[PDB]
Amino acid sequence: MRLLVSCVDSGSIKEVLCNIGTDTSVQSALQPFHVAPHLAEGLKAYVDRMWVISEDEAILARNSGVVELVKISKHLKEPKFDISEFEITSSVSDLFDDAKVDGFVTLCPIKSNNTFVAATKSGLLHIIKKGEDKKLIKLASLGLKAPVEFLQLYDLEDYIFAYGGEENLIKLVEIDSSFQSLKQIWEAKNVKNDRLDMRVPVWPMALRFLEPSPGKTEKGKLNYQFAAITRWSHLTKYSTQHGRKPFAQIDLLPNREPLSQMEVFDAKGENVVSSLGNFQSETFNELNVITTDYKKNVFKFDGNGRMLGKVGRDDITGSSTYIHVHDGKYLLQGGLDRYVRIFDIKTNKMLVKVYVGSRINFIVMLDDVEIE
Repeated sequence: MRLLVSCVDSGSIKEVLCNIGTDTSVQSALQPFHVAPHLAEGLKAYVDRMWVISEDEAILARNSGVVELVKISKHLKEPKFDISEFEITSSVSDLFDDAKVDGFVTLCPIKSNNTFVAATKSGLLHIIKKGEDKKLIKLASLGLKAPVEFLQLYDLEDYIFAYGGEENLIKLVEIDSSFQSLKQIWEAKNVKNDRLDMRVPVWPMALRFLEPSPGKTEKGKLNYQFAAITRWSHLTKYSTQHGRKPFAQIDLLPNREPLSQMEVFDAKGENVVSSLGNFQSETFNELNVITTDYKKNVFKFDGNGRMLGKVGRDDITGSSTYIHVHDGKYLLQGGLDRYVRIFDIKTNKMLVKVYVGSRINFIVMLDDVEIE
């Protein structure tokens, strides 16, 4: 299989080529065929996010406040296989507002489009297009309420997106197709005080949409369903037909153990999500998510908050900075302990473990082809 790993320590991207069963910590196991650095820009400009447009092209968003267009080419290496080369063809810069530490939380297509969104923690929503001259051009920079932990586009209809942050209630926003204007259409409410009559803090960290609620729907209310993971160990479930308060807020771990990330998954490894990771279902009872704490654990929960078991419990020793469910059956994992890992979703089995010599914050799987 072919992976790209964002190595923050060198501000670079490494291509990793290895077969299933690879484990660089066990010398008797399979070892990688190829690891090489690319586009090293230093700790001052490490990659925040990537999005692969095709096998020939990708787009990067760097912690220097720069979005780059990348051309990917293949070369025969001189056990036969090709290796990649990367050339930056266009870029857009000064996309941060540290004065309002900034970073890119979202980098994904808006919809034939050539148009992408790039959202910052400082509450900037940049719209960037690959024009006919094949150059990147910024179409707009819309302002949101800071701070922003996440921005999730809605791509499941049966443009709309949700965003939120520290003491920044979840908001649904409608943006015009000109990208020059947006309108807030919904804001969540906090839940009641707890058993000790104390205010429940608000800190949504990640959100995934579900399909609209079924049955007959009331006029005057939207019909959007979504679930969110909070920084206070909550699983919050929303249905706008019910109201602005969540219809359920569930404590996932004791003592409000902080959490980040939310990856939808099916227990048998089926691909049940949209291109942006939204759950293609209308029932919360089928929802399962993967999340991480700031210690070393990777947790799996069902829609009711039951812990379904940990991933790499005995192998992961550092905080899992990045997780991603790829095409239903793969879990990409990388974090502070500097090993890039691939797990099987259904069997929970670790398929790949490769030391990359740097902290990891993003991984993409270009293909899963075995090399022979």
